[PDB]
Amino acid sequence: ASRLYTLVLVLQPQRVLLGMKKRGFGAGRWNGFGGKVQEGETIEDGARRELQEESGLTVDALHKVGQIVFEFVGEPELMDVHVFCTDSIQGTPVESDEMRPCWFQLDQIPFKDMWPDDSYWFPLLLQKKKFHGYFKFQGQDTILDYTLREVDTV
Repeated sequence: ASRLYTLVLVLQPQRVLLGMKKRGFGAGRWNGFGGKVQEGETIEDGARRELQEESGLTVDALHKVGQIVFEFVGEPELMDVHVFCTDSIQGTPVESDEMRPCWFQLDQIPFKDMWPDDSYWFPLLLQKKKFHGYFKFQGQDTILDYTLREVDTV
């Protein structure tokens, strides 16, 4: 029914790292770093791998902060997105043809140029909350319906 994805937010006390994707799913929006989990890889190892592949950063310590299921009406496959945070990174963000990382101060997060669900759950991530979410989209711009709940265990 659902396909596993990861999403990693590099969140420091006064700034967050976002990446502008060049092509494919979500091109032209700022987002965290992530993608599909591979065969024989754990969700957390997938999250670490996608952070390096897309940002050039090395993370050791990840922690789980959320699980969000996305439905696109007319598309059979649900996206089961496992969301992680770190403050604890090595390396310099790498701009590549696929991805342009930038730091944002926490009061200048570019919500109008992000997926619209981020306006709902990012405020929970910034206050160190953990959450379970479901968003039903019509195409890439319109949230038809959603649920979002804070939890003590992701």
